[PDB]
Amino acid sequence: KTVLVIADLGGCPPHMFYKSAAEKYNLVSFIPRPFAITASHAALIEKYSVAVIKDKDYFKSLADFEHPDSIYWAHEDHNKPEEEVVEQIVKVAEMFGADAITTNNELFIAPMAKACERLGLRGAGVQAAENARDKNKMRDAFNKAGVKSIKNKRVTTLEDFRAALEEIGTPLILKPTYLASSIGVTLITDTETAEDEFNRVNDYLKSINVPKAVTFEAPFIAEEFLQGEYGDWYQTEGYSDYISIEGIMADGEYFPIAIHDKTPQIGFTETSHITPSILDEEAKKKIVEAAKKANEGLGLQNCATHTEIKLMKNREPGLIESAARFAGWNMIPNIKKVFGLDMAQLLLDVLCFGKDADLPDGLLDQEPYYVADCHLYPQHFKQNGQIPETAEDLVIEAIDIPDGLLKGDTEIVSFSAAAPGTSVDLTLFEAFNSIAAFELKGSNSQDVAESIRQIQQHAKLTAKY
Amino acid sequence: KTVLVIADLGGCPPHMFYKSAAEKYNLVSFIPRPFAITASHAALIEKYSVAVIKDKDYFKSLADFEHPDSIYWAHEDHNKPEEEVVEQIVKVAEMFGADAITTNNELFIAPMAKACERLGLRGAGVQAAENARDKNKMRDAFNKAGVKSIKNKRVTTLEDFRAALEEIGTPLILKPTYLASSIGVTLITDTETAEDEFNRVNDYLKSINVPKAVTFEAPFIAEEFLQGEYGDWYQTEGYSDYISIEGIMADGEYFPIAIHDKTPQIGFTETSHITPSILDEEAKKKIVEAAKKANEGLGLQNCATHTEIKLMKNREPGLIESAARFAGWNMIPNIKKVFGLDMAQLLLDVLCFGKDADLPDGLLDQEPYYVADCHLYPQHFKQNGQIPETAEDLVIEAIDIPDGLLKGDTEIVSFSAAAPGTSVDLTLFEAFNSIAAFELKGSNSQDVAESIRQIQQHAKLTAKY
Ligand SMILES: Nc1ncnc2c1ncn2[C@@H]1O[C@H](COP(=O)(O)OP(=O)(O)O)[C@@H](O)[C@H]1O
Ligand SMILES: Nc1ncnc2c1ncn2[C@@H]1O[C@H](COP(=O)(O)OP(=O)(O)O)[C@@H](O)[C@H]1O
Ligand SMILES: [Mg+2]
Ligand SMILES: [Mg+2]
Ligand SMILES: [Mg+2]
Ligand SMILES: [Mg+2]
Repeated sequence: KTVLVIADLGGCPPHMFYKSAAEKYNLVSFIPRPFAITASHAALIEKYSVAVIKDKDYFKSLADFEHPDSIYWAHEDHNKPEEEVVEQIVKVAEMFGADAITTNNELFIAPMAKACERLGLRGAGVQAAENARDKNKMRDAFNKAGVKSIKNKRVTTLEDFRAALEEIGTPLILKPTYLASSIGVTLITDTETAEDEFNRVNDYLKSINVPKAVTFEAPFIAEEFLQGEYGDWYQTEGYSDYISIEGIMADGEYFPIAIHDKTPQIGFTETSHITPSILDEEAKKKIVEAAKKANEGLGLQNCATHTEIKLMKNREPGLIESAARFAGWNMIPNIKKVFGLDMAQLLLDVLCFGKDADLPDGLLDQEPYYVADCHLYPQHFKQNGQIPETAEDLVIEAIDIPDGLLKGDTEIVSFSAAAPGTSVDLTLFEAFNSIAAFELKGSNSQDVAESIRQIQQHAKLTAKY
Repeated sequence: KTVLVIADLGGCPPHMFYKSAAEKYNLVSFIPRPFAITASHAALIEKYSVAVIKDKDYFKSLADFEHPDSIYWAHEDHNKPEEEVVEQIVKVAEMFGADAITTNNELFIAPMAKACERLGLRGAGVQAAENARDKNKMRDAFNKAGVKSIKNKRVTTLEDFRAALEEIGTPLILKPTYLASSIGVTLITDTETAEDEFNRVNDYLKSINVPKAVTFEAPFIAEEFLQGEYGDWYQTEGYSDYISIEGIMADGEYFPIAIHDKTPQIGFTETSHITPSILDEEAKKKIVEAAKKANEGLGLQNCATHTEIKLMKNREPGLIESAARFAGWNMIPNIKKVFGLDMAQLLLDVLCFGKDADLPDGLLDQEPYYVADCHLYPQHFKQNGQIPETAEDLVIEAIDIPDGLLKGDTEIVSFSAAAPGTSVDLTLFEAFNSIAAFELKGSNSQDVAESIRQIQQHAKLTAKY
C-alpha cells in the first residue's frame, strides 16, 4: 500500500516515523511548507520516501533551498485558503494512487480529513477534525460528552473577556484556540490585573505566524481552570497532576495504548514524560473512560490521538484537550522501546485495513522498566541561579550533569545539549527554548522521577552574558 | 519550466548540476537506480528538486535505504527492457508536465531520447542516440561523416577477433562497445599473445554489471589504434596526444564551447583535464571541424556533447568517441570557473527554447587563467615505488604533497585524499580506483602541466600492507 504523509513539524518524530512507515508501506511525502523542514528532517524524508513532492511556491531563490538544524516554530507565511490546501492534497493522492493519508502536524489535520473523505479513504472525519482543532468547538463537544464539564466562553475583545471573567470566576484559563505548545496559555487569578493581562497576550498573539488555512470561530477561549488534586491520584511524589494518554481511533472506536506520567511543568511549559504511568489499574481505567468519551465525543473516526487530562479531586478526570495526531517529543518511540509496539505502523495498518489491524485489547502492560524523555530550559537555570535574572539573552558554551544525582538503578541512556557556541534569546517562550535533552531508564518509576528532579536542580550551565 | 532529470552517475557532477538547474528551472528528479546514488548525491537531489521519484522495485528492505559515500560503478541488477524504461520516463514526464528531459548518465541516453520523441520534446534523436551509445554504430557514422576513417569490426567470438586482427593489423584497439571509463579497452601489439588477451578481457567483461536496457549489436569492437603525433600539435611538453571538446547540439547544429587539454594517461586511465586548451587557434579550428562533423554525423539534435579526439600526424583529428552528455569530472564546473558560462543552464535553455538560448558564437576565449582537475591513483604510487609491487591490496592512512613542487605562479586551489583508514583493493581497474584529487590554477598552462607532473611523481602515501 501507498501512504501519503503530509510532512511537517511535531507528532511522532522524523527519526522514528519515516523508517517505521517505510518498513511496511511505500511512502510518498508532501511538504506543504519547505521552510518548516530541518536538515535532519529533510534527510529522513528523502531516505525513506519513494517520492517526495514540495509546494513549488515556497521557492523564490537558492537561499530558499537551505535547511536549518533547528526549527522551534515555522516562521514564514503560508497564505493559501483551506479549500486550496485540500485540493493540493487530493492532487498528490491521486497522482500516486494513495491508499491512505496521514500527518503528524496539528495545522494540517482539518484539510487532510476533507481530502480523505473526498477520496473515500479513512480519516479523522471532516467535522470531527474541526472539533479537534478549534478549542471552543472541542470544549463544547467535551461538555456534551459527559466528562467533567466546565464553563467556557469564546473571546475576541476586551469586552468579551470582561464578560467571561464575571461569568466564569477566578481561577480562569485564557488561551488561544488554534495553536499549541502552551503558546499564549495564561492563568488569570487576580481580578485586578486581569484585563491588563488580556491586552498583553492579545497583542502577543498577532505576532505569531500560522498558515491562513487555520480557521477558528474566536481567537481566545476562556475557561474554568481545572484544579489538580495530586494526592487523590498518586501514592508517591515525583509526577504532576496531569497526564497524557496515547490512543488510536479505528472506525469510530477508541483504542487506548499507553498513559504517560509527567514531571511538573515550568509555568505551562512541559518538562518530561515517563513511559508508562505508575498509576494503579483503577486510576488508569478512569483515565481511559474519559479519553474514550472525549474522543468518541469529538466524532473522530480513524487517527492517532494524544489526549491531555487534569487529575482532579475525587479522581475526576478533567479534559484539557485532545489532538487527532500522535504525541510529540519521544513518547511514541518510547512506547516502542518499553512495549515493543510500533504505534506508527499500527496507525497505518488501521488507515489501510481498519479494525483488521492488530489493535491491542486494552492499555499495554508488562513494562520491563520505565523510560523518561526530559528537556531542560533556560528557565531551569534562572531558577538554579546559574543564569542571572537581569539577562535578556546569552550564548551557550556547555551544559554538564554532575555525577551522583541518580536514584536507585536509574541510568542516563542519552544526553544532548545545545551545541557549544549556540546563541540563546532569553526573552522568548520557554517551550521553544529547550537547551538540553536526556533519556532516563529504570525499574523504579519513583526513583526515575526523583532523578529527573535532581538533574533539573543541579545541572551546570557554562555561558557568557 | 519544468525539467525532468534522470538522476544517475557521471557527467556534470551533482555539486554543480542540481543548483545550476534549479536556479532557473523547476527540477523533478527520477532515480531509476537508487543504489547508484551516493549520500552526497541524494542530499543534492533532494535539496534542489521540487519533486523526486524513485523506482519502487529497487527497495526490498530497510538496508536498501542506505547511501554509500562512494560509488565507482553501480553494483546491483537492473533488468527492465528498454521499452519499459521509456515507459517509466514518459510516465514521470506526464505526471509533472515536464517541458524537458535530461540526463548526465550514458546508460539512459537511448531511452530518454525515445521518450522525448514520444512526448514531442527536444532530445538527442532516437537513432542518433543509438549511434552515440553503440560504438560500432558510432564508428560507422564517423566513417561516413568524412573525418579520419579507420577499419573497424564487430567482435563477439575468438574467431571474429582472429579475423579482425588479420584485416586490421597491429597496432589494434579492442574495447567493449557499451561501457565507459576505459573499461575493457585493450591495446593489441603482439600477434603472438593477441588471442590470449582476447580471452582474458572476454571473461572479464561478463563480470561487470550493466542494466538489461543496454542494447548492442556486438560485445567488442576492434579498430585501428589511432596513433598520436604530439609534436605536430603542441609546442611545449606537459600534455598528451588526445583532447576533449565540450559542446552543445541545438536543433541539429554543433556549438563548441571549450577544448580541454589532458595529462598523459596511465594505461588508458585518465589523469587530468586542463580548462582551456593552450592549442593555437588553427589547431582548435581543426578540432572544432572534426567534432562538428562527428556529432552532426551521428544525427544528434539537442543535447550536450563530450567528444574525445586523438591528435594525429599532419594535424589530423582522429575521432576516439563522442557522448551525448556532459563531460565527467569537474570539466563542466571548470568551464564556469574560467569563463563564467554555465553549460548546464545553457543545455536546459536549449532543451526548452532551442536556438533562442544564448549559445556562444565559437569556442569561449579570454580565459583569465588555466584550471586543472587532477586525480591520483594507486598505480601512481606503484610507479613512485611508494606501494610495493607484490601488493594486491592496502589500507590507506594518509596522502601528502611535498612543498616546493609548483612551477611559476601555479597554486593548489584544493586537495582531497581518500579518508584516513580507507580500504584499497589493488587488483581492480585504476579508473574506479582514484585515491586523491586536486585542482590547480595558474596563468601559465605549461607551468600548470609541469606542476601536475611533479605532484604525480613526488606525492607521499602512508599506508599498511
Ligand atoms: N482548562 C485548563 N485547566 C487547567 N490547565 C490548563 C487548562 N488549559 C490549559 N491548561 C494547561 O496549559 C497547558 C497547555 O494548554 P493546552 O490546552 O494543552 O494547549 P496547547 O495546545 O497549547 O498545548 C496544558 O497542558 C495544561 O497544563
Ligand atoms: N581507436 C583508438 N585509438 C587510440 N586510442 C583509443 C582508441 N580507442 C580508445 N582509445 C583510448 O582508450 C580510451 C578509452 O576509450 P574510449 O573509446 O574513450 O572508451 P570509454 O567509453 O571506455 O572511455 C580513450 O580515451 C583513448 O585513450
Ligand atoms: Mg494542544
Ligand atoms: Mg496541550
Ligand atoms: Mg566513452
Ligand atoms: Mg572515452
